[PDB]
Amino acid sequence: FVNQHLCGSHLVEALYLVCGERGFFYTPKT
Amino acid sequence: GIVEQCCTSICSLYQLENYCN
Repeated sequence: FVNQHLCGSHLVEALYLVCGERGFFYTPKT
Repeated sequence: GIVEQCCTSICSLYQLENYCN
């Protein structure tokens, strides 16, 4: 799932699955 | 940032993990 263009909800969902219990930060404005 | 690396170019696990806490 990771090795493609991931945008919007699709990117958030990838971060969720990869990061697991660590959680993550989503900062599209940088 | 993440959009440039993973949305407008092809994402990778290495780069995604840069955004895990």
